[PDB]
Amino acid sequence: MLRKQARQRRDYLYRRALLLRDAEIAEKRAKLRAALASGKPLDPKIANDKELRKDFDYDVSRDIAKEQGEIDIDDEYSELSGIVDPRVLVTTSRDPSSRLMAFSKEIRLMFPTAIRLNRGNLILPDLVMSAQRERLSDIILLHEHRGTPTAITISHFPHGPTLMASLHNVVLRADIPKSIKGTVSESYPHLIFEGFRTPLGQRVVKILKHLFPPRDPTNNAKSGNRVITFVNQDDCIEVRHHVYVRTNYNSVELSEVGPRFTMRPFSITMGTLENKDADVEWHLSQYTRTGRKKNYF
Amino acid sequence: GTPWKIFKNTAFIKDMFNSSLEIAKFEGAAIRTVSGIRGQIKRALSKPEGYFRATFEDKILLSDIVILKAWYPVKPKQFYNPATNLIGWQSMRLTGEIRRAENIPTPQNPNSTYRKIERPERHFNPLRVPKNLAAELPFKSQIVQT
Amino acid sequence: GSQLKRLKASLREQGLIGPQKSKKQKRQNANDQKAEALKSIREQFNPFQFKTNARGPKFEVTTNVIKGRPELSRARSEEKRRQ
Amino acid sequence: MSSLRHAIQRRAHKERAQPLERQRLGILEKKKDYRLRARDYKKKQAVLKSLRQKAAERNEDEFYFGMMSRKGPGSALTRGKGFTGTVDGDRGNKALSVETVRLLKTQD
Amino acid sequence: IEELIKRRILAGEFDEVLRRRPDMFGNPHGVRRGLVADEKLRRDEEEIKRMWKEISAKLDALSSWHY
Amino acid sequence: SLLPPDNEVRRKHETLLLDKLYDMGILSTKAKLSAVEHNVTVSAFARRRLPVVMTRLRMAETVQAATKLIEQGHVRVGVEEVRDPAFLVTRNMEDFVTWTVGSKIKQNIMKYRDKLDDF
RNA sequence: CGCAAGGCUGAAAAAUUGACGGAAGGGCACCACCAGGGGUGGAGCCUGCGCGCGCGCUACACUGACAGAGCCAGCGAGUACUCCCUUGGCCGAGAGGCCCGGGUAAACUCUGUCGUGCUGAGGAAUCCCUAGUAAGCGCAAGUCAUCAGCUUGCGUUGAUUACGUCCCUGCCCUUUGUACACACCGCCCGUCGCUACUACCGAU
Repeated sequence: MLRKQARQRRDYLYRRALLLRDAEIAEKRAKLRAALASGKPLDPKIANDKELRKDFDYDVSRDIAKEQGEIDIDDEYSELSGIVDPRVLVTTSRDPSSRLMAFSKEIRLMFPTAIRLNRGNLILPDLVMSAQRERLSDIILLHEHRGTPTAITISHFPHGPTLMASLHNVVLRADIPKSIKGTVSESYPHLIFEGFRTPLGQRVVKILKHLFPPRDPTNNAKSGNRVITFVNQDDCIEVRHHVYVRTNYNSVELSEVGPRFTMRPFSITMGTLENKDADVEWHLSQYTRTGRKKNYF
Repeated sequence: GTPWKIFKNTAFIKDMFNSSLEIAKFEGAAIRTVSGIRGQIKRALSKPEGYFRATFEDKILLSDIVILKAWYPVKPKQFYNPATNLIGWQSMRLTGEIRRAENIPTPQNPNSTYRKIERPERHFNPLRVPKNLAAELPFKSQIVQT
Repeated sequence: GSQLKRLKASLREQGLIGPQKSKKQKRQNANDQKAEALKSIREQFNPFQFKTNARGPKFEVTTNVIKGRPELSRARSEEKRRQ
Repeated sequence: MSSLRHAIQRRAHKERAQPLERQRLGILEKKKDYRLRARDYKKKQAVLKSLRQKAAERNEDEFYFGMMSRKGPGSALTRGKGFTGTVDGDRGNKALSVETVRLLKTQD
Repeated sequence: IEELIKRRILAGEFDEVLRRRPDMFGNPHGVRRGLVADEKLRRDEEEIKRMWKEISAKLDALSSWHY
Repeated sequence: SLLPPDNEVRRKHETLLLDKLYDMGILSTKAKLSAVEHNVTVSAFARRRLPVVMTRLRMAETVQAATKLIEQGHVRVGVEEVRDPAFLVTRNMEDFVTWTVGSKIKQNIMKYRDKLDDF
């Protein structure tokens, strides 16, 4: 099994590098197809390449399929997108506190298909090993400061990305009394994402919305009574968890049911939780000059 | 200030502030090493009063000096002599004439006067591979040491 | 119970969400308050606006539970710093 | 340009030294010495990251023919207290037969 | 944030990934499994189907039925 | 290629052909038909053979030694011993080619690593 | 540069597809039952959140103290690491450097010496927990966010009791679809809307 995970990760990295070179060529081939249909004259370096024309005659059709959106990009999520229900386990750090364990339970209840695991004495490579051995889609690690959580680590499996984020303004479910709160409904939640516009924003949108099981698309625009909101300002994604009734065709009553975060991501690594030496995709550039001026996501 | 304990990035810095009130005022400030390592004041330290934790860019050394560059405003003085020469006037002297008259030497700091620095050639230690990694890596790249 | 179920039950009690009444049922309603109760509903079913303890009081004394509003307090303090 | 600058424009700015109350701690590391320190650390970490990749992606069933003429790195249990991960090499000495040692001892 | 949630819910647009059919490729119409010139282009398409049947049989037999 | 570019059966059989060749390990990408133009190659088949793929997996040192070892019969692919040095190892059986049960080559590797368990 | 760029005005629907339920039957849950375990809550310290609240930390004796004997880990190597500040004296024209004072485990096992002695294990509640899990123990690191009033790893020792049931509290779903043989079941129920037609009532 382990040889298959290593081999498939190496094949994925090689295919991504080949896609970089092929994109450098296919930016030139899309000018030849647009000039053929519209008749505007093109560059001589493009029109006088015999290899480009000879291979263009075979590779028209994938460019047309990408224009129509009929195919999907080579990704770690596009293999099993809406086919499998993504199972995900939430774990603490090594010796958790009682409020960290209740918070772990609360963000377990945020996902309708998640499970929680007691860490105890569990070495982190064997944690990764057991996740790949039970075909989990995601793990989420939690770190507390002193009864208040300060970091999440959302890792996608078998070889997918980590998003490590630091938590702020955490208001737990376990602070309000049982007369006012109650047992959270476990229905498949709607999701809304607000303010993600860069390709890095669509990356974090993908690795956050593939944590939830896929919604049945027959009548999802009106059915379902539970929503989860990820909205970012100043690249600190703030998340709420509401439950709603549609009290009229023009009005809706919301009710806050879950914990509130404003998590800020500081590391997105193309590689799982065990790989400390995985190649990072983005990291929070503090101690640079304009790293506080520039806004990502 | 001066480093007190130095970890990989977070160093504790001692001889800069006098109290946690002053550190709480200067929380988040851009601290800097003489070498060029940037950093940020993170948190006041409890048990030695006046120290703090500052997370730097890379590892600083105990020989380094950690500076914070603030900008203090200076107001000019509101003095005005008229040079009424036909009547007579008192002329305020210069600092050199004042020092030569009332016999006080000019302030000179020996830590401020420039010196020649004897730099030895920096030689670093060889690579120290750990035992478990050096026993786990394969045959074509195994380390051979007699 | 759930927050969804108790929200639906309280809105059915306040008559905001129930079945589509006929004109005769509206005649009965015009033959025989609700905003004052909707304010309490929108305060009770959004409990994260204010800070509460879960345990209740440590020692019960009987003599004749919102303990603070962090959102309103932070906005008030930021207005003081703006001024 | 370079002709539109005086000699006082060209004059070098001197470097301050470590304070004399603190000279026992060593030299005051400035940008040049820091660049040397950072280059050496980035080089050593690059070699160690490549060694960790090579130790992770290792076939457990690999078979070179030098394995029949080399002693492996072993483990701490098999080797003992004298266990480094380095494969031991030969110093050139060899176990010497009795006729040649008879010749050498007659010479001595 | 609350008004953003109310606007999305009312004019309901949700960014959840939707459950797609696992056989959208081979069965694009989604038929139910129970009781139930251009001729040049059709001849070319049938020739490609015949060629692919032969070539897929050869490639599976050459990989020795691991496919 | 000779089909028109917006054709459904052209697109479906392009994806089928590229997925089949990438699953057999001949092509290294599954997103270009020019790979089947000038990258499918008898050398690509011949390097998906067994002694070359175990030379790449470093089960042997050279393709000559690998052909000698799989003629002497130390190598199984999966669960069955393989005596034919032309068995084309696909991309998901390159994870299952390993030594046989009572192999002297396996005893040599374990004796080098000092893990020779005689049980 | 041109259009946008002229105020019956003065803040707080759709529906033959819709709105809300009920009854029966299933599935699941240490936010449920059942059996146990463990926190917090009592005293002190303090981060944090808004004097209060918890989260950690410490003290509180049979599981004792003293003296011996023996025997066990794993992660950890950037010419790099240092706990203060001072009484004196040395060599110091002067700045400093010296010297002398003051403030690779724990555990475990075995063998002896003494014997409960301000020398007292936390109420109502509330929360969490089902196997290398709860709980004890130390060692190491400090990785661009968080974290020294601590954080995260790493090894060591390692149980009791459930592992059934939807009876309580709930959550999800069936009563439409999504496949065909055997085999089984056999028109779930209410209050309204909307549409089509039919006739009625009374002003214009």
